[PDB]
Amino acid sequence: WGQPHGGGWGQPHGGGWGQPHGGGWGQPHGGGWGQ
Repeated sequence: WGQPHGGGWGQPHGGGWGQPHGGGWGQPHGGGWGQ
């Protein structure tokens, strides 16, 4: 198992954390960005 002992573990507090909400963030969508 992996249930919390006091209050959650690695789950978000106000909606995700460092993950994309629509698809991505800084990563390239078609081909690179400003590298």
